[PDB]
Amino acid sequence: YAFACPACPKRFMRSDALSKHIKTAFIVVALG
Repeated sequence: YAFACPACPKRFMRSDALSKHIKTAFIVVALG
């Protein structure tokens, strides 16, 4: 399927290790 199989691959974590804080500067929509 395509709605849980992935979720958090080893490729996304890359664009995720700089899009949960650098995309802002706080704790509300940064981390998650």
